[PDB]
Amino acid sequence: TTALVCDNGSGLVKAGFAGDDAPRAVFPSIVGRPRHQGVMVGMGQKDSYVGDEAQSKRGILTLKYPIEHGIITNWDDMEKIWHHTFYNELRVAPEEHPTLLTEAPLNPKANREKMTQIMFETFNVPAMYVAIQAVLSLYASGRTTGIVLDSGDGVTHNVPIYEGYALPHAIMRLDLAGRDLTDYLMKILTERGYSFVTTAEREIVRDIKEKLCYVALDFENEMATAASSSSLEKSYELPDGQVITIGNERFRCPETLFQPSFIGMESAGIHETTYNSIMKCDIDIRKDLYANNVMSGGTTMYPGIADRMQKEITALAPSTMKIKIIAPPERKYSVWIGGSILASLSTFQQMWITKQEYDEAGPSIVHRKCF
Amino acid sequence: TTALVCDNGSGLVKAGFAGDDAPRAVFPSIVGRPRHQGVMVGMGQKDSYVGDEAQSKRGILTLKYPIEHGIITNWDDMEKIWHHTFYNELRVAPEEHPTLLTEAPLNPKANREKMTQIMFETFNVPAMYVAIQAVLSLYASGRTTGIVLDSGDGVTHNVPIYEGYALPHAIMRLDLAGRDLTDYLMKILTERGYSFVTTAEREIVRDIKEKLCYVALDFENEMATAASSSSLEKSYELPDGQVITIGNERFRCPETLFQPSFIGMESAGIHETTYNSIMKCDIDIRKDLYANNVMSGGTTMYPGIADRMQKEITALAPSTMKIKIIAPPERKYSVWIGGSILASLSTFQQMWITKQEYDEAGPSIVH
Amino acid sequence: TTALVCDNGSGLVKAGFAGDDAPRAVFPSIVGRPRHQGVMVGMGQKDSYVGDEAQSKRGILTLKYPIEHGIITNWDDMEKIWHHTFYNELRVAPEEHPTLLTEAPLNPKANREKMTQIMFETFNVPAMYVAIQAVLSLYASGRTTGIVLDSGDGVTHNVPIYEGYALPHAIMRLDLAGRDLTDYLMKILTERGYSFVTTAEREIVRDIKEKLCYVALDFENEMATAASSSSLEKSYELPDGQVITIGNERFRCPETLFQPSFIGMESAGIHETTYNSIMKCDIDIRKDLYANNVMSGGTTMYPGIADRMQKEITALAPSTMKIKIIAPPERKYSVWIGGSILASLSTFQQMWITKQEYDEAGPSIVHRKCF
Ligand SMILES: Nc1ncnc2c1ncn2[C@@H]1O[C@H](COP(=O)(O)OP(=O)(O)O)[C@@H](O)[C@H]1O
Ligand SMILES: Nc1ncnc2c1ncn2[C@@H]1O[C@H](COP(=O)(O)OP(=O)(O)O)[C@@H](O)[C@H]1O
Ligand SMILES: Nc1ncnc2c1ncn2[C@@H]1O[C@H](COP(=O)(O)OP(=O)(O)O)[C@@H](O)[C@H]1O
Ligand SMILES: [Mg+2]
Ligand SMILES: [Mg+2]
Ligand SMILES: [Mg+2]
Repeated sequence: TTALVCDNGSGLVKAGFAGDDAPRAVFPSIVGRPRHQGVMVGMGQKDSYVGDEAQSKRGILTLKYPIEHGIITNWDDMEKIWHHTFYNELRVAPEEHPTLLTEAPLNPKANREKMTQIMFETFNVPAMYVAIQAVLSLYASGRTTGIVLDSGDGVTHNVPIYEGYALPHAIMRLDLAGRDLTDYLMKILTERGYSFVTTAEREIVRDIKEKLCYVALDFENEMATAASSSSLEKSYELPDGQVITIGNERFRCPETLFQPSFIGMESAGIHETTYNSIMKCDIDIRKDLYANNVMSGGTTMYPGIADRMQKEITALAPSTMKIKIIAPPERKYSVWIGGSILASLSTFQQMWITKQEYDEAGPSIVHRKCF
Repeated sequence: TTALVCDNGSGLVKAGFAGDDAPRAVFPSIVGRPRHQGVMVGMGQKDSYVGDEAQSKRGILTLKYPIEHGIITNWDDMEKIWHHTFYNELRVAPEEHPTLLTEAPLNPKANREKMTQIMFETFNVPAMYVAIQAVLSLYASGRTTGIVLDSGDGVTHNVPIYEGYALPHAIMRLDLAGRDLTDYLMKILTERGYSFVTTAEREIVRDIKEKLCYVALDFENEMATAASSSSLEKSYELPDGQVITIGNERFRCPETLFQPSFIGMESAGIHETTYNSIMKCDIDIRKDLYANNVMSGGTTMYPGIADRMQKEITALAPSTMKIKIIAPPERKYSVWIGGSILASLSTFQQMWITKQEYDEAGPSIVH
Repeated sequence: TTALVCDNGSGLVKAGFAGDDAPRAVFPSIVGRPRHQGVMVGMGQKDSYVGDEAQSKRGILTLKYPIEHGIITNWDDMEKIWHHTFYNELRVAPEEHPTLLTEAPLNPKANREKMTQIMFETFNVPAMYVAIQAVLSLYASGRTTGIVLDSGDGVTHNVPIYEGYALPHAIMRLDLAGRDLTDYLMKILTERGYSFVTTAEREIVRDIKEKLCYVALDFENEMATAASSSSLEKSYELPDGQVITIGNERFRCPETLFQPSFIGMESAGIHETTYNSIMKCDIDIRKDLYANNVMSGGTTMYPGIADRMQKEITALAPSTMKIKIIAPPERKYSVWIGGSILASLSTFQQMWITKQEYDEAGPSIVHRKCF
């Protein structure tokens, strides 16, 4: 009847119907299992919890993310998450509507192939399609030219597009993302005597990072100000009532996005990666790419990230270039919105891989490019 | 036919049938034997007395508690007490019904094993099960989350439970209990010239403690008030008609629960133990445990104990926490009530260790 | 004149002079105070006891460890222990020689800063330096490449080093150590009817653990053998003359090192932690790290721990890898020996933080990396 749009990013599922302005179902991509003792199957004791229900009882659970660095590693947990999305969150039969899924570029083929297998075997989905997230972000933005930097929980990637034409050879991928920043914050908080070792404490640290961290315009100046003043400190209340205080850490955790060497990686920063991706393109393309820099994803939601982005790109690029960072207030859902647009186009209706095609052709048809 | 629920705590047996709101049989766990001369076996002279019958004739008897600090030490006396419970108090064949017994955590394995041996050898019980008392107290309370402090005559223990899931690594046990308080009161009463040396006099002192003692909100203020006034004194009549007067002792005996150093123990108080047990749990569990503190047992029946409990826990915990002490009027029987609930659940019927299982597997199946 | 080397680990002080093969002063890091009654200040009644003197009279004392999980919590007791080390055990003025102290990685900054404050204020030490223990262990071992697992009373940590170059981003820390094992043994001994509640009884249980415990090669097989035989039981005589008998507990207490869930911790075992730390390193580093596994500390002194270590690491690693566990007979003092080597190098003489530097720069200079 109506197409389903589902952005299953690392640690977050956003699912809804095509034509809507926002998905109904937004929940963490986690599976929690009891910790301290075996499950009493005789009583009404559950052996697993999914999403917000797992978050509510995380104090006695071990939490796992089935998607890691954009690649699904535990397929049973992925099946359970999909089942809960379809029958518990969206109140819809999967066998009633076609599905549009999202994936990061430069992923292993088997990941997509097995995903299709599930979507056609466990669930009797009529038709399905998998799209790249950055293309959907540019679709949501409303332009046909631009270079998209999409950063989530597991994967950061840069994709340029000119006049609606893809540039596959300039796509760049980096494994630094929000989960690495959360781990780095857990490491750094031990300097003030705060210990977080478990997965629930990891969720607490992720909340702290989302609520207090920000990007500094100049790292050295901000470090000097934090060392010579107390105006940078902020307080946070723990679930048990204890209060912690945080200082320069607020701008040291996201600084890893521009200096990956903080966590021991040889790669360059996001600004350098964007500049290098632009310098791949033909000399007649670079100016429009400079004028159109598009951000999407949760990891781009740090305050001040756009200003630092534009400053760094202006430093790298010649002085005669227009440089614009486009950071909409609704970056987090941008990809989903793009899907909701793409599934609503009548010109997209040829993209649907029907069950005749999957059965006759096999898994390889998931790598087709109809266009 | 109908399950039997029996809470055999140190110095008190509470036995009844499952589904009832209270046990029929509540009596002391004592065995009394004649003191001054050998028993005239020729005449109708009994050589031993059990329970209330021993209490009635305690003036010529030496009294013994077969259970000490939650561990059975005299098995013949335990057998006699069980026999009197089954054939004299409850008027029921043990070989007719299954049995649910209670035990304190962190007890020696052999204690349970031998108990099972008795319940399957001397008495031909069809099936039996042993449960932890704090879990039964939480079952009686009606909640699924909370930390239970159970204190009786020999053992005090703290057990937290969250969403029905046990937390075995946070269980705490302390040997200070009502018997130690009775001994401390016997020691302290010598300051006013009152001497109690025998076991019957120990029972008298236990009655005095149960009838006059209470917990002070502030120990220093109460001591100052007692020293500067006579409004704290109370009178008590002895069995022979003599009258004694008691003062600050009324709140000094239970104060040992919060200051064990009064009796030479290095451990911390019950409030500190509860706080430490809570600080073991995961940071996402502690708030619900703060909101649910459950008391059970006779030693928690002192007036004002809940107020001092909440005040101390509020002092230790952060200011943003909800702290509640739940002290029902029927704490003394709470454990038993929990058993009466647990034995009545159809989901519990898989727990019964039948005689096939005990005979085929051996003692280890009790664990 | 001659540098002083002092390894003040949780519950044990090992102090001596640089250039020696072993410290003179080895004694517990405890402070004991009278229990049952107030101290008669009129008579010659002491109010506190330190080290072996506290151990001799522990029957009437309450004992405290000023260092807990590698972090100093009672600074007055630490000051008293340092004073007794300097003026009673080593017969040396602190204001005569420079000092080299040891610390675990990922500790709070304030701990080190206050330590320096004491070493420069209460004692007029000319110069001082704080070093990581695992680096000193590798220095003592004599190699330049290897991954060190150091486990003591409060902290276990893994540090890899390649060609003398540090790898700070692969350092791992765990709070499970010998004190937790002693507490677990105290818990487990109640199954046989043995009760130990006080601190002196804790010392007795620690002696029992040091004297009778061992690591089993296969836990399930050893449990089956102990259940089906009496050859595993051992006897121990208490100070009052009573004799206790111990069975499978001998190998159940150290098994917590490989299965932390025995005490309710979500973390992995020491073998899994070592494997994960190795899998951080670059693919060109891992083989040498496999060939060089170095153990140090008291908690690594259990018989059979090296065999279980090598078996587990062989199980985790590929079959083509050389895997070696290096467990010298003198692991307990290894860190100290490393210090005695490091303080004797002429190239180390630039490391000394002199009083000019501390006074002019302040506490922050304790975090400097001269190198
Ligand atoms: N306001 C915020 N500031 C900083 N980081 C955020 C914020 N909101 C979300 N994040 C981070 O974004 C990451 C993933 O978000 P998102 O990209 O929306 O989902 P997914 O990665 O599953 O596609 C999370 O790890 C989270 O920590
Ligand atoms: N009203 C009371 N006030 C103070 N203590 C009491 C009171 N009633 C009973 N006790 C004490 O409780 C102790 C044991 O009671 P209980 O816990 O019910 O039985 P058991 O310990 O055998 O399980 C006795 O030593 C008794 O002194
Ligand atoms: N032979 C042994 N077997 C098992 N454990 C030991 C042995 N010797 C010492 N230990 C343990 O090592 C722990 C600390 O020793 P060590 O690491 O040398 O000192 P520190 O931890 O203070 O640096 C103690 O808790 C002790 O129980
Ligand atoms: Mg995303
Ligand atoms: Mg009781
Ligand atoms: Mg050590």
